Amino acid sequence: VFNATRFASVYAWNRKRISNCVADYSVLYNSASFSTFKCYGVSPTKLN
Amino acid sequence: KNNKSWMESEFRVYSSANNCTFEYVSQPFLMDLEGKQGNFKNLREFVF
Repeated sequence: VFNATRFASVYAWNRKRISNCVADYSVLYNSASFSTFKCYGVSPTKLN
Repeated sequence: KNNKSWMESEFRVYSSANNCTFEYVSQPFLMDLEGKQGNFKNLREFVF
């Protein structure tokens, strides 16, 4: 999803529902592969 | 006739589907749909 070939327009933003699987956020938040990252309401560490 | 086949030909289970919130698929296999003569050699009981 983060590296997909194309993304939808800002007005036509796609709404993707994710379920029936597991999420490994360690490789995402802690990889420092993105310029900026922030969370609202809950810290990234607690979300894991 | 010849080339007994015995495989799915037409799909009449449902006409169309628009929104899907869950999906699951098992591993490939082959089930013998060929007809048999005699008594019932198989029994399946399900609880849902």
